Amino acid sequence: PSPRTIAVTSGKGGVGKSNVSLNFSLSLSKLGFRVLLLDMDIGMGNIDILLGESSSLALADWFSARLPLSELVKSGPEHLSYIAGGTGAAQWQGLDTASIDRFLTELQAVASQYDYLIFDMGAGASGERLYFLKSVDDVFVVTTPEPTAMTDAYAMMKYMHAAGSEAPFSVIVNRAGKEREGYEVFERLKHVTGRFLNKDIALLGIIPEDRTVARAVVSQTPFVLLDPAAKASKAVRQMAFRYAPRFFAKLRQLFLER
Repeated sequence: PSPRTIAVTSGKGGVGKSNVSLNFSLSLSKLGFRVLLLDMDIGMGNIDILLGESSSLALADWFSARLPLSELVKSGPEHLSYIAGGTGAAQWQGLDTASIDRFLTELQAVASQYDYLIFDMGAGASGERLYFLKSVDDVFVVTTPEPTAMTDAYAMMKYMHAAGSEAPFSVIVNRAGKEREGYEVFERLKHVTGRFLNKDIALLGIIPEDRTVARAVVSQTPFVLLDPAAKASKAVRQMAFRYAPRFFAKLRQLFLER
């Protein structure tokens, strides 16, 4: 059995992506779906910190101390499952053909028990990230209305597209401030991807500037949980609501193309 697979990504940092990943994941879980969030980024502790959970086991431990993957699944609120990160580029580069198979086989065994497998990707398309971005069923790219964030979102989509990713691109405009600013960015992005890449892109949703988000992060309770009525919380809940009604093959093939 295979879960639907989503890669959440951005062009460069400073866009609030990981926070958006966790909150979106929780929302989907709140609908009733079995969700597994994998932190594929370089930063140690994020999901756990965001959940008030103490750091312990992480994906990085599968590399260094050869722990099984299944051993690394943790429980979140709302029956969300996750695996924490802290894996570096040097870890992906050193992989054996035998070790990649071990990874994909362990991952497939774990993931078979979930409806959605969500990858919280590190920024950009470099190295192994490209393989994941070209294997998943959906790619969510997170951006802000800030004109430097938008330029990086375009470069990012052009990259993924030029590199042969056939997944649908959906945009999340975070920190809008709105109301129509959220739309103006999207529509602008949409015109230029359509014209120059001949790639059609969807708008997953707009998350308004909201004080609840900073309160949520500093007090380590995810915003949707903390304040389901906040403007940001309603927004993210709507994204999950609107979104919900052969991954390992492509991924294997791409990893072994050398």
